[PDB]
Amino acid sequence: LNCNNVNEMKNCSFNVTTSIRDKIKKEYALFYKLDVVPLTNYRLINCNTSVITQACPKVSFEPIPIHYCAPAGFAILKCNSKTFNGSGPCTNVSTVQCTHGIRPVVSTQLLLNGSLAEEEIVIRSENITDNAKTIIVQLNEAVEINCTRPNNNTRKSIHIGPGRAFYATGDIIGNIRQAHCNISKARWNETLGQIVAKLEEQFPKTIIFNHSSDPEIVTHSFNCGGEFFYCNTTPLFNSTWNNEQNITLQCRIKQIINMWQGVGKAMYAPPIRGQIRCSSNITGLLLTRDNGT
Amino acid sequence: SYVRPLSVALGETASISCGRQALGSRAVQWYQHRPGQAPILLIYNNQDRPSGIPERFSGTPDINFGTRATLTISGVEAGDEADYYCHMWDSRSGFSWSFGGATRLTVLGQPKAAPSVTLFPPSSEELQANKATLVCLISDFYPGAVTVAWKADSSPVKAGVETTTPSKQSNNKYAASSYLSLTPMQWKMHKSYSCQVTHEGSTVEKTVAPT
Amino acid sequence: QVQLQESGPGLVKPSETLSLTCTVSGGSISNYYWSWIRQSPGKGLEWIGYISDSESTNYNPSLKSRVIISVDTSKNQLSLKLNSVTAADSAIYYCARAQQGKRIYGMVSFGEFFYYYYMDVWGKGTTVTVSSASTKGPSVFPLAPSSGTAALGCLVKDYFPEPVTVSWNSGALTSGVHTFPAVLQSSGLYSLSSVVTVPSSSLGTQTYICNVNHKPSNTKVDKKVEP
Ligand SMILES: *[C@@H]1O[C@H](CO)[C@@H](O[C@@H]2O[C@H](CO)[C@@H](O[C@@H]3O[C@H](CO[C@H]4O[C@H](CO[C@H]5O[C@H](CO)[C@@H](O)[C@H](O)[C@@H]5O[C@H]5O[C@H](CO)[C@@H](O)[C@H](O)[C@@H]5O)[C@@H](O)[C@H](O[C@H]5O[C@H](CO)[C@@H](O)[C@H](O)[C@@H]5O)[C@@H]4O)[C@@H](O)[C@H](O[C@H]4O[C@H](CO)[C@@H](O)[C@H](O)[C@@H]4O[C@H]4O[C@H](CO)[C@@H](O)[C@H](O)[C@@H]4O[C@H]4O[C@H](CO)[C@@H](O)[C@H](O)[C@@H]4O)[C@@H]3O)[C@H](O)[C@H]2NC(C)=O)[C@H](O)[C@H]1NC(C)=O
Ligand SMILES: *[C@@H]1O[C@H](CO)[C@@H](O[C@@H]2O[C@H](CO)[C@@H](O)[C@H](O)[C@H]2NC(C)=O)[C@H](O)[C@H]1NC(C)=O
Ligand SMILES: *[C@@H]1O[C@H](CO)[C@@H](O[C@@H]2O[C@H](CO)[C@@H](O)[C@H](O)[C@H]2NC(C)=O)[C@H](O)[C@H]1NC(C)=O
Ligand SMILES: *[C@@H]1O[C@H](CO)[C@@H](O)[C@H](O)[C@H]1NC(C)=O
Ligand SMILES: *[C@@H]1O[C@H](CO)[C@@H](O)[C@H](O)[C@H]1NC(C)=O
Ligand SMILES: *[C@@H]1O[C@H](CO)[C@@H](O)[C@H](O)[C@H]1NC(C)=O
Ligand SMILES: *[C@@H]1O[C@H](CO)[C@@H](O)[C@H](O)[C@H]1NC(C)=O
Ligand SMILES: *[C@@H]1O[C@H](CO)[C@@H](O)[C@H](O)[C@H]1NC(C)=O
Ligand SMILES: *[C@@H]1O[C@H](CO)[C@@H](O)[C@H](O)[C@H]1NC(C)=O
Ligand SMILES: *[C@@H]1O[C@H](CO)[C@@H](O)[C@H](O)[C@H]1NC(C)=O
Ligand SMILES: *[C@@H]1O[C@H](CO)[C@@H](O)[C@H](O)[C@H]1NC(C)=O
Ligand SMILES: *[C@@H]1O[C@H](CO)[C@@H](O)[C@H](O)[C@H]1NC(C)=O
Ligand SMILES: *[C@@H]1O[C@H](CO)[C@@H](O)[C@H](O)[C@H]1NC(C)=O
Ligand SMILES: *[C@@H]1O[C@H](CO)[C@@H](O)[C@H](O)[C@H]1NC(C)=O
Ligand SMILES: *[C@@H]1O[C@H](CO)[C@@H](O)[C@H](O)[C@H]1NC(C)=O
Repeated sequence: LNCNNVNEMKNCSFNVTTSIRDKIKKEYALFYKLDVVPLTNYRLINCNTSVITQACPKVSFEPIPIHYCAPAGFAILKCNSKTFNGSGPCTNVSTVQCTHGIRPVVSTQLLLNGSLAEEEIVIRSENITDNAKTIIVQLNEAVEINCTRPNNNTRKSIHIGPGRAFYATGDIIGNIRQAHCNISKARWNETLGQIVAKLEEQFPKTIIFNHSSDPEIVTHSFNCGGEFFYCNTTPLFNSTWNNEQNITLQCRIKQIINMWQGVGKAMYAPPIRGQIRCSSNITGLLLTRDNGT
Repeated sequence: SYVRPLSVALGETASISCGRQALGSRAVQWYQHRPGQAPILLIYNNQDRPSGIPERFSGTPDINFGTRATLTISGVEAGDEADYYCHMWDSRSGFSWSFGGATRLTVLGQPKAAPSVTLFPPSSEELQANKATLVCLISDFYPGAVTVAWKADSSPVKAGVETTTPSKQSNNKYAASSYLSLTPMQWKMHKSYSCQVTHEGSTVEKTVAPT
Repeated sequence: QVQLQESGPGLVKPSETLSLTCTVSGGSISNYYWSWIRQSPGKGLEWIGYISDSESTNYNPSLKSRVIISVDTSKNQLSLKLNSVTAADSAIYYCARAQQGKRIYGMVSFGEFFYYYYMDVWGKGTTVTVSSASTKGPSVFPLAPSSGTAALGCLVKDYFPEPVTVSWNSGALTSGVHTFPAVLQSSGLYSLSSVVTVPSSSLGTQTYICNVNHKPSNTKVDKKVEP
């Protein structure tokens, strides 16, 4: 690819075979820097790793309530106890044919559109005294998150084969802006304080929040409108607790989302036309503990 | 820069469209520059104007992207004939050192007046200095386009005469000069000298003799 | 309020520093932006450059390697020094006050704004002519009338370079005054002609004198007018 810049995503061009196998065209399109690597001439990030299949531009990524049922002659057992920590014996048990409405929200660092808790916020872990064990927090009152890609991008259809139509990003109409999110400084402060509360019921000492130790794990990554954001969440967890204002993160965007198994294939999220803006409830959280603090 | 012509009628509403439409959010400036004269800031922010500009100078804002920038001049007058520059500032394009192309406004259908020709003979001093000069003066005509004809007695001259290109005035009419350089003997050997100024379709005559 | 006035040689030779200055009236020199703009015949307006209240330099890249816009805050004076001038540089030079605007379209923190500049008050204009030809003073020859109303004037013959100023009775007589545009004669010198329409009663005798001034020649002359 022969890539330029804009001001970030590149502006590339490339010879590609067409619907006729011996006729060559040179198309242009934009590719986020994460979706390309230098060899200036460029290429796609995966070409030395795995096959990539463009997701059909008609299947949606919408988290839908999935109800898990056990076969006839089996049973699923609930636990209605409004303070039930991870494991142990539950005293308010009930039986159900199917689970409630589950949304397969494939998220990272901040759980989205999940099931809240009743009464107070709970925190779960296996051996909380073992630091190499994740901590799954559950909030009792969602704190609003609002994300958007304000760029008014376009979608160009590129015929590179009989019926094989690749959808690329044409250009940006209007202002070039930044993909980001928003949460309330007040609501995330009192909610961070609630999380600080029960970080003492299993500890003593002082609580410190700090940034994360490919970028999928380092940032709040999720799906908004159909494009995968990667919001640098350092403006979220950088506070030490003894005993208006919108928090906005800097989200990048990716179109090539590899898989998590062991060197196989990848995907290409086709571009979304117009602007994108979604609103979600961050109801969970995945922490990780690592002197005197 | 090159010129872009425009013609509105006196009392109408001009719609001067910018020649370099914006790609992003814009902050467009409008300058009224009369040739050989200080420019006048018409509109700085996309619609904001300075102190001392009539309300009839309206500039379109950029609330919803897509609406191009157009300068609107309602109730055009005579003095509104000038150049207009579109200084475009948008997020995408870089630094706009260059003003607009230009849009010269020419108001049509204005009251046609006739010139006031005034011819002065050669001065006493310069005649003693061995040189002559007839100064055919023209002022307050419209439209500003005249042809000057010099007659030595009854015969035309054409040799040794300069003439100004018509220039505008404060009262929006035009004015131009016309100098005929004679030798001091030619000026005396002739009985009379005339100056024919043919404005529109009428010629005016102002003659002088050496007495 | 604030006004401006330039003052330059009016004529500079090729391959030389076209110096210039501009003093402001009624406003501080170090709390605004100042721009310089020229306009040749046949071309449009051209933005030279501009200096900030921080004394920051930024010139039009067209001629960036030539210009240098200085400023001395002891007075309200700031200069401009073009060099290696050529014939295409003959233009009227203006002195205007620029002001800074911040056009915000997204988030002020990510950098989603741009800075635009607008000139709201302008100087009057200093004509500049570049040519190896030497400077020349004019010569005034009166023009007398010959009787209700009548007209008289002064012929400013063969000068170089533009412009000349012509008052009447040092500035007293200002009604009916009508100075005419010059005439570039083939000899390379301009020619002006002022004229004043005067009541026929004042012919005898309300003294009339035209005050001619040509800056590139350090000349100031007067001349009576009478039949
Ligand atoms: C997620 O979280 C994010 C982070 O928290 C959050 O980010 C925010 O995003 C939004 C949108 O994405 C951003 O909103 C924009 O804000 C811009 C800035 O607006 C501010 O500043 C202007 C100008 O301020 C100067 O001028 C005023 C007077 O005019 C002075 O009083 C000021 O002191 C100041 O002057 C000093 O500073 C200048 C520097 O700029 C110096 O140059 C100067 O010398 C002085 O020193 C103010 O007018 C604004 O006031 C408005 O807001 C207050 C509350 O504070 C309200 O009372 C009221 O509603 C006011 O209107 C504000 O303070 C805006 O420019 C921008 O809106 C313009 O642009 C868009 C597109 O770009 C247009 O569609 C829109 O119509 C606006 O255009 C108008 O204005 C421009 C410029 O003036 C004109 O050129 C244009 O023609 C048009 O004019 C028309 O409308 C005018 C009214 O707007 C009217 O006056 C005209 O007559 C004409 O009709 C947009 O609103 C926001 O900045 C982000 N926040 C941050 C912190 O970055 C995000 O929202 C969250 N949510 C998400 C992402 O979902
Ligand atoms: C991306 O680059 C392409 C070129 O590969 C640009 O397309 C050209 O744009 C110019 C104007 O900027 C036109 O004059 C050309 O005709 C265009 N060429 C083709 C083949 O379309 C495109 O504008 C660039 N877009 C961005 C957002 O940078
Ligand atoms: C969390 O749930 C909300 C509400 O269902 C989702 O917002 C929807 O987003 C889709 C596509 O982005 C739109 O078609 C719907 O209209 C939206 N619903 C509402 C009520 O606005 C949001 O996308 C979900 N978040 C995640 C990460 O899946
Ligand atoms: C496409 O092939 C031609 C062959 O001459 C080459 O010149 C051109 O650079 C190629 N395009 C790209 C984007 O490499
Ligand atoms: C592919 O190339 C990238 C260069 O960006 C490199 O980091 C990666 O290790 C390479 N993978 C393989 C399997 O060669
Ligand atoms: C069991 O839990 C449900 C919901 O959490 C509650 O409504 C009910 O009162 C509880 N019953 C007992 C016996 O704890
Ligand atoms: C987000 O806010 C409240 C729950 O506190 C609710 O009105 C809304 O449905 C929530 N959205 C979800 C759960 O997707
Ligand atoms: C949950 O409570 C039981 C006792 O009711 C306890 O044994 C278990 O360790 C608790 N789980 C955690 C993660 O603390
Ligand atoms: C938890 O981990 C610590 C060491 O990190 C270990 O000593 C302890 O036995 C573990 N407890 C349980 C219940 O696994
Ligand atoms: C986005 O761009 C399209 C042009 O392709 C335009 O029709 C539409 O109004 C724009 N929308 C926004 C919100 O800018
Ligand atoms: C998020 O957006 C929703 C709807 O636009 C709004 O009700 C809520 O207050 C917003 N919250 C934050 C933190 O931006
Ligand atoms: C966060 O981690 C960095 C990396 O070592 C460290 O320098 C910093 O002190 C930490 N911040 C807090 C508040 O613990
Ligand atoms: C996240 O943002 C902080 C500043 O807000 C910056 O220092 C840090 O490098 C960013 N993290 C990444 C992974 O870019
Ligand atoms: C942590 O990051 C946030 C970003 O919103 C910032 O407001 C806060 O000052 C930072 N904490 C520091 C610098 O101690
Ligand atoms: C926070 O974001 C919401 C989302 O639209 C917006 O309405 C509100 O004005 C923002 N508040 C601040 C202080 O930026």
